[PDB]
Amino acid sequence: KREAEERRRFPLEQRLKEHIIGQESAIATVGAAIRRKENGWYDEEHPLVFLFLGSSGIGKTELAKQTAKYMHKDAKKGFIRLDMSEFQER
Amino acid sequence: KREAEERRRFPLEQRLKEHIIGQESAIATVGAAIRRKENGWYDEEHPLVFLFLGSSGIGKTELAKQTAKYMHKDAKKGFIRLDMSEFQERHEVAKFIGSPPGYVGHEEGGQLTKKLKQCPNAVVLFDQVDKAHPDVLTIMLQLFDEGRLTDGKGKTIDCKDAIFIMTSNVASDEIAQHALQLRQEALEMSRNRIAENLGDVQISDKITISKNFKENVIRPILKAHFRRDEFLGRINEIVYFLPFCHSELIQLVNKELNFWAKRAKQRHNITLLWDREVADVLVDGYNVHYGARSIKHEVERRVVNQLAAAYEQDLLPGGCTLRITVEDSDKQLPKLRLEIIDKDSKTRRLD
Amino acid sequence: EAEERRRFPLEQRLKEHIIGQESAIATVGAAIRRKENGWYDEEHPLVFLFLGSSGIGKTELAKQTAKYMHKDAKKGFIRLDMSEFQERHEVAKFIGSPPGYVGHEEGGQLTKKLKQCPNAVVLFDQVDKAHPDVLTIMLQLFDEGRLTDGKGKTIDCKDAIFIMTSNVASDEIAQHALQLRQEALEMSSDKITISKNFKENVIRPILKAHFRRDEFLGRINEIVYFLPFCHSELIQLVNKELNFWAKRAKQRHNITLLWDREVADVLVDGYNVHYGARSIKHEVERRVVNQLAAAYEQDLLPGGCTLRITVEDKLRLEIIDKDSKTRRLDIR
Amino acid sequence: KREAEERRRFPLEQRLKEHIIGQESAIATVGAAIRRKENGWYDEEHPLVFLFLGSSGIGKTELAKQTAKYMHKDAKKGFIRLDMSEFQERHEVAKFIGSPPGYVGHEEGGQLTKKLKQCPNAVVLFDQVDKAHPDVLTIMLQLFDEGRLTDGKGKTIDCKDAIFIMTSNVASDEIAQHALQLRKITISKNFKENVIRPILKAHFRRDEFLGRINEIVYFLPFCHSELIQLVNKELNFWAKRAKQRHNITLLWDREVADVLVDGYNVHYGARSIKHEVERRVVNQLAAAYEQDLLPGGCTLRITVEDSDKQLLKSPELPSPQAEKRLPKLRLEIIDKDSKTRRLDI
Ligand SMILES: Nc1ncnc2c1ncn2[C@@H]1O[C@H](COP(=O)(O)OP(=O)(O)OP(=O)(O)O)[C@@H](O)[C@H]1O
Ligand SMILES: Nc1ncnc2c1ncn2[C@@H]1O[C@H](COP(=O)(O)OP(=O)(O)OP(=O)(O)O)[C@@H](O)[C@H]1O
Ligand SMILES: Nc1ncnc2c1ncn2[C@@H]1O[C@H](COP(=O)(O)OP(=O)(O)OP(=O)(O)O)[C@@H](O)[C@H]1O
Ligand SMILES: [Mg+2]
Ligand SMILES: [Mg+2]
Ligand SMILES: [Mg+2]
Repeated sequence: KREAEERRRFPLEQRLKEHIIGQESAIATVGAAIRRKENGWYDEEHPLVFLFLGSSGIGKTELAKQTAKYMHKDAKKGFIRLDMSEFQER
Repeated sequence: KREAEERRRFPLEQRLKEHIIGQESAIATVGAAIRRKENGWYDEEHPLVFLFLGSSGIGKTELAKQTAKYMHKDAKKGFIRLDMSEFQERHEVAKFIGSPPGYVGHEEGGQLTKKLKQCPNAVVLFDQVDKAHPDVLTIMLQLFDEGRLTDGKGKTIDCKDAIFIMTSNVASDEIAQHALQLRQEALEMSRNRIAENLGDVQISDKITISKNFKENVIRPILKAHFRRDEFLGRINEIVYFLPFCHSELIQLVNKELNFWAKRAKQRHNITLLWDREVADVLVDGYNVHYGARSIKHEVERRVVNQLAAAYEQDLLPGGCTLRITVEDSDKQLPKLRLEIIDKDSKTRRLD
Repeated sequence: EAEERRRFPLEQRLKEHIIGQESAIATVGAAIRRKENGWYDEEHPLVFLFLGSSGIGKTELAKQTAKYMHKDAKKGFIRLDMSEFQERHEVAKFIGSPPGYVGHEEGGQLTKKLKQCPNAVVLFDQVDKAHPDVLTIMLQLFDEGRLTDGKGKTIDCKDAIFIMTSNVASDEIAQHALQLRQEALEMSSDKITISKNFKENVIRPILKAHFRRDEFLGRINEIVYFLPFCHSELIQLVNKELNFWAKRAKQRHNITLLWDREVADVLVDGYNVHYGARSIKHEVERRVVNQLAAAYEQDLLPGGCTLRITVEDKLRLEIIDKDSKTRRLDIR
Repeated sequence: KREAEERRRFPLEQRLKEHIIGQESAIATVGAAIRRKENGWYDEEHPLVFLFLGSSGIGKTELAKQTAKYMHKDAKKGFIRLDMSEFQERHEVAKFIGSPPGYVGHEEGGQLTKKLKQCPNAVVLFDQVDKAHPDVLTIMLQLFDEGRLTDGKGKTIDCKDAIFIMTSNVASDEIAQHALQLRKITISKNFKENVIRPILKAHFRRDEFLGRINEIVYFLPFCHSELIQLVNKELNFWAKRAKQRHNITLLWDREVADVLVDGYNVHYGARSIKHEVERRVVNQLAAAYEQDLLPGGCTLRITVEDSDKQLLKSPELPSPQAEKRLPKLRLEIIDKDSKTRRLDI
């Protein structure tokens, strides 16, 4: 019951702005969609599917890592990273 | 007898229509085939098999799911969902049937074999059947033709009265393009008939694909993709899924907003209302290359983010009434705003 | 004897000897209290299935329970390890050999142990590792408490208590507790509760994918879950291990040991989520006690002295004299 | 003459219905075969064979025990129970016959041989016959070839007047959903022919063994009204135990029976409903006595906690991360002033 009050105290838009500066539209979009998920006002029958198009080394992996760190205390188990460059063949 | 009276009263076609919208020819074809099977005289020597052709957003898999909801009360047991996406190689056919003697997993058997062994009358759905390897369709040949499947242990399973549904998405661009061309030609003809004062004939809203199109362009595309004419020959019904109309788009957005309002009323007891310009704006956020999924992921970026972002500010009490309106500053161009209506018909804007 | 059980309920003894698991201890205590009141069905023994991760305390809970019911564990505690019973023929270690064969006169091991004490608590430890056929052997032992030996003899154990510890559905409940670690700790008494529909909608597919028999799971009376350790439970575990070592030192050579509130944080920092209480146990055993043994060989610890564990501004052992002067110990 | 008079007065089906409920087709079938036995109009050269099939906790082995109790007053002497679970290997067949003359323990003989020598008319229950090796049952039909088994010492035993009941759990699934799809409700003959027969012939691997069986008996899982009747019978049993041990009278509502039938699993059988009765009613029912909150002669009623009633009356679909709380049964001492006194420990 205290989780909504904690997020009212420190929203993830401020946490992500502290971690990553710039691209506040991306921060606002991911924060709004995550807020819909974690509030419960979200269709559970489909997962939350983000696509990020960016330049090389702009902080997208850092953004997803900080999102997973905010969502889960353990980022070793609560976060999965996969490199699609290795998976060329079927 | 009582099941016959239930079928005569409420067929599956009304269940499909109240569950999913549009697709009247598709619902007619599938319900007709179920009508032939359930009437107690269908040929048990061959099972019913369907191939669905349509674009990305149109619910072919949703239609199959509601068909299996009709056919069996247990969706988890009587309905076997099976994705063809992970059957991308020839050795993936092992997962279809099992393993030969002397190999690992031979004692476990195969997945579709034992799942058809548990119930023979199952609705078996193959999602993305065009995206599997053709040598996996090769084993689907003798499954569809006579209803017999051979296990890895020598067991033969009769799926003789089963129903097989395949969902594929090849030739979707050509189907959508020709449907758009037919609809614009019919709209030009109907507008010319309106301007020439012909309104005494009931212009029914049903535009159908000819047999000549079905043989001339769709058939060589299917023959080039599936590369076996016997696989297309075993399929009993080929069912097409036409792209959504404008009134179908309106019906879809009201169905989704009614789902949201029903969820709010049965979870937090909040009533919400929409206007005609709001619905027109929500139809305007549609992508032609997709379908209902485009609406299903733009409503939350247009509407439900403003509902959820208002919800941590404690601005939505119990039993309150909300109305969504097009923005008066953005009526010229395009955003939506919540507006809580009090008992004295006064309106409050949510910041 | 109601006065003795009112003086010492088993929940007090269990919390005295094992920490955490406020729901599992209460569940086994309620079942044992139902046995103690004399209103259990006398035809059916008690069967428990423990679901918990590594190093949580299931085997220790069974050992402490059987220490309560029977004073001697050599007679009243029968523990069989299912790590032997990986094959189909290992069944013949329960019952005797068929007549005319090798070891037929040796008899059944479980029948002999149940004949020595029919009231004895039986622990089927690590029933994950058993063959599925051994499960069907002890099917009748859970159904009626009656087992037939190889000589035609038949033993009755209707009054006995059957405990099984398992590892099969240990991940998922932990994952469930993961959201509870983000809910019950953020609910701030406060408790960690496993939902009632979980045991029938998700756990039963793992139990059916592993044990494969409906009758085996139907014969088990109670399914007892074990939850992963929280932060305060890890604090209490660190203080319990340090108090065990301090009590051992005071019993052995009268050596007083002190740790502040700040010391336990760097010991909780040495913890694996995949491991359990044994990780904290041997981390305490390695980081602290090795310096104590090295000082005890070097005659640097006379009896009656007071020692303090201090975090570096390493866990340094500092002698505290009566004049409040810290003295570092130089260990070679 | 007295036996025919008591068979006319109290046939065994009424005693069965007093002891076990439901399964009236199975009760009628086994009872009719026993009526064929007890009037003397039965062929002695083929002793009566029952093959009981059902799910777990559906009513098989307790029915076999009640048949043993009806025929034999001394069940420990005149009723032989063999668990086919131990006979998972071929060499466990040596348990049946005893040793050859000289090998380790030879004069002991088979346990079946001695137990049928002591009573040739004893009812014999091979229970969980599906747990046995396929080799073992290929000995077993010789015990139905002429009703004779030969010991290693040559001590042949004649058991013409025996009743051979084998319980199993083969092919119980589609039998259970076939009984579910029909909601007297009995199994059809077509389902007995084209479903369970090839599975039985393939599992036993010797179809002459299926030739040896006189009657295949099919059990069906529980409907709602008989599940409530199980709740009433179990609370009657526990209240009767409280009367003959401490003089405690219990009262339970129809909402109480609805709550206890809400906690039921189909696959686990009546053992699941028995465990949830024991974990909820008996638990606080004895926790009150641990504090001596129930004096002798007191009268109690069972109520439900008020929170979960409004959840039960509204059947809404829950989320996979939702937590469903069980309705909690509370004890109330019902006073003579038409007043209730709750118990909170
Ligand atoms: N006509 C419709 N009426 C109602 N809902 C629909 C309709 N079309 C699509 N939907 C919704 O959008 C979803 C899209 O369909 P679904 O994901 O089941 O399969 P599909 O679109 O046939 O698949 P694919 O990606 O292979 O083309 C449905 O689950 C449903 O919620
Ligand atoms: N809750 C606990 N409180 C205190 N000490 C504990 C607790 N759990 C475990 N320990 C300690 O750690 C040891 C490890 O436990 P034990 O050997 O009984 O197996 P377990 O935790 O049940 O796991 P496994 O399934 O691997 O047997 C115990 O002997 C005990 O010393
Ligand atoms: N006819 C019945 N109706 C309801 N419950 C029953 C019935 N017979 C038995 N039970 C319950 O099920 C338990 C098991 O019964 P029993 O040992 O005779 O075997 P079963 O139910 O026929 O099947 P299984 O051998 O597969 O366990 C009994 O202890 C009793 O609680
Ligand atoms: Mg789909
Ligand atoms: Mg332990
Ligand atoms: Mg049985």
